[PDB]
Amino acid sequence: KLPPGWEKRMSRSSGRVYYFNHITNASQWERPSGGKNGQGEPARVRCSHLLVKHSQSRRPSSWRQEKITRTKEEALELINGYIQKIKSGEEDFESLASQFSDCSSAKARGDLGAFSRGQAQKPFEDASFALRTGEMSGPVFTDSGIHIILRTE
Repeated sequence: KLPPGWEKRMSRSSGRVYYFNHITNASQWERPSGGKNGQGEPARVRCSHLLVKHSQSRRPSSWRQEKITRTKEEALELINGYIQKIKSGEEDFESLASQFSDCSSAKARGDLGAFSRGQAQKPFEDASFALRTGEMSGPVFTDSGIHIILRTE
C-alpha cells in the first residue's frame, strides 16, 4: 500500500510516526493516501523549484551572489528553514522562490514550465515524477545544489 516512494516511519531519539517518501524526500504526519491500479507516472509534469546553491555546486554562482560561499550543510539548513516556513503558513512557496532561489527561474517565481523525463538531473527528475499534483518535495540534492520542488501540473 501507499503510493510510490512512501513508507511509514518513526522518528529516532523520538518516537512519533510519520510518512516519508524515499524518492522526493518529503516527510509528513498525514498518511499519504486514504483503489486505482496500473496508473503509472505522468508522461509530463510542470514544476517550480527553490534552489539553494553552495560552494560545491557545479556552478557556485547566481543572480543572488557572484560567489556562493555557503557550505552544503548551511544550504541544507536554509532549505529546512524554507520548508518549515512554507508548512507553517508563515510563507508561501512562490514568494520564497522569487526572493531566495539561486536559480534564474526566481524571476518566474520558481516556475520551470513543463518537462519530460530526460530533461533534468536524475534526482530532480525522479522527485518531480514521484510528486502528485500540488505536492512539495523535501530537500532534493543534485549537482546544482539543494532543491525544494513543487509540482504544479
